[PDB]
Amino acid sequence: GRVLLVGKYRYHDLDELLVEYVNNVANKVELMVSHDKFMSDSLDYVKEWLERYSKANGNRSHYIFTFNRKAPGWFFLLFKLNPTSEIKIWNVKALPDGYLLANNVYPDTNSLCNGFKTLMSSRR
Amino acid sequence: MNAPDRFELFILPDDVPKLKITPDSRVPNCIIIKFEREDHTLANLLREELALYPDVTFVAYKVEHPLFANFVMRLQTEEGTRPKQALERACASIINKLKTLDHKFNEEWNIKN
Amino acid sequence: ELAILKEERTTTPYLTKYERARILGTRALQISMNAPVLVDIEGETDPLQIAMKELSQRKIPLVIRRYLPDGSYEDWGCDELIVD
Amino acid sequence: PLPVNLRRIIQNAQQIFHLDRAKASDLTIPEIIHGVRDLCKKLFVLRGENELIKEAQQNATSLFQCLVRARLATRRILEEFRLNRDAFEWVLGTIEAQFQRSLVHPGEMVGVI
Amino acid sequence: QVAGLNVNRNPKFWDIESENRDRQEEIDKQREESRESRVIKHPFFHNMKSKE
Amino acid sequence: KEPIIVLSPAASSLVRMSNVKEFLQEGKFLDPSKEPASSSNLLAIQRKSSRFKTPIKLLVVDNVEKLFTKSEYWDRVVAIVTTGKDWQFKNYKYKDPQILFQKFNGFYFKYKGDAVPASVKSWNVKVLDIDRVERFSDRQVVEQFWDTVENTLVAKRYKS
Repeated sequence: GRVLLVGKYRYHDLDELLVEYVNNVANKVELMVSHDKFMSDSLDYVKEWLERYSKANGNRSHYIFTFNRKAPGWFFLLFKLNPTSEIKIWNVKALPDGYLLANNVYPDTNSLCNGFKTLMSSRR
Repeated sequence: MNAPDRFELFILPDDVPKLKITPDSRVPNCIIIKFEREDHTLANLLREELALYPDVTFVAYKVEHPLFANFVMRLQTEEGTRPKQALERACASIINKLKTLDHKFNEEWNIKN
Repeated sequence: ELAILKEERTTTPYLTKYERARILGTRALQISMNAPVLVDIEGETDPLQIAMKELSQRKIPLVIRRYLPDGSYEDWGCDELIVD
Repeated sequence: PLPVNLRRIIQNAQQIFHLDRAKASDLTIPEIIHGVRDLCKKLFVLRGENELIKEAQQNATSLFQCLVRARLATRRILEEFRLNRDAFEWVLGTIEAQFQRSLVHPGEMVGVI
Repeated sequence: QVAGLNVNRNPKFWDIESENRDRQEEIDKQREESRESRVIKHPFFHNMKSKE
Repeated sequence: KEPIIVLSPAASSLVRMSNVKEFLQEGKFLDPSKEPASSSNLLAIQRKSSRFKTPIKLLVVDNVEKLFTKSEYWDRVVAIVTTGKDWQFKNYKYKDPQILFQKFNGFYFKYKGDAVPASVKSWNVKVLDIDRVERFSDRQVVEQFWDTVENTLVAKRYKS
């Protein structure tokens, strides 16, 4: 087909679609993996590690990222405010222009972390 | 039997544009102009007028075939000047030259009448 | 019996001009008779041009059978014959 | 009259690789000898491993091999033509390909011609 | 105007159920069609299943 | 400051980052479809020429989005490789292909015997043909490409 649509994104050829969408998504995924707050292990192990780290460091709120094995192309953001606070998981989508969290597009992982902290502060 | 009508030399069909302009991308700031139902009379006049402009670096024309009444002209100006403006300036300048020529001929004819 | 094994084929490994012309004609006719096209067509519409495009990419699904004078023959695929 | 023009190939190589200048060649003598010797065995007119086929193949290219060895001698290559390595493999490949292209096509009706 | 015949369709002497059943049989036959595979020429295109 | 050579990130390109080094430098052409994809978008090659006493080091860049933040980098561009696609030039210095191709050297690589795309014929770019079977002409094609590039480099009075 002369016109290709991937959600709201519109492309004109297979190569254009590939380069503009898939390469950017892969780069953002690598940036998320290379980020200091990433863990590719299983969700239960991520929850256990977060619980242990929060119990050991109950003076701060800890957030980590992990793979969304059920929904490919997504990420689970698990954050625990304190040992007494329940672990809350948020959904992050790997988009070509960045990461979509709470209907907000963040160009980079550090920008995503700053936005998450600002959202937590505002909701608090 | 196969001879075309003589009025096809100068009568323009409705679907055929008198003047089609297409850019020439091989060199910068160049256009190719296709004149329909015209011949050397207009082409040579325009070419020799444009050849004297300091901002026109290439001007040429050719009649592809004598049996078809059209010619194609290549024009290419400096960076500052758009070629179509140069073509318009050439047309206006030749019109003024012809106007003053007509006025002077009328004066001379009245004097010598 | 009459067929010659692939290992002992001794004819030229190139597509002769007669074979090229016949292959192009046959493929063009087949395409004009609504045969499937094995290459992507950008904007081409002439069956001969589509056949030439197929030949350049070694995608023509035809076999040349070259007849030796004694009656034996060699079967060459158009995908394994070198074309200039 | 002989196939594939060698002079044209050599001057094409000289123009392509800029074989002017007093620069010294990096083409060793054993490469020249072995390359020409191997080339004189890849001019296939007849395919097959049969001994009689090999004898006919050797007979069919005697004059042409004499021409090639006359032109691509060691002294002539190093001094008269001043080819470097890359020019040398290019010349060998071009000679082989052109010779393959100059053969007769099965199906010629040579009697009528 | 399709059933222009005046044939008495009384259930006592006419098997309406059989004719109806045959009618959905033939209508489902009409719904039946054919499908074939798609061929695309692209370096990164491969005719594979999801698991494949 | 090393000059820059820009390649098309298109998958149909005959010259990609995977096989650019063996082609432009070593003179041997390999089919990029069979070669594995290269993760690095920056590569460095060495060119040996009779015009220059010393080999020239050049940088090959596939994507200019992350490497052309400064405008002065465009002064180092000496060659552009395109696949005849308009969308390559969305983020370029001159988003129109024409002006880019009068202000920069454009090269299009095609197999011998293949038809040129229409947009390529409408642009001011060189056409370089690579044979599908014979591999001795790869050095010749590379030599033509480097002849054009070296002419541009000498015209720019580059210092090495």
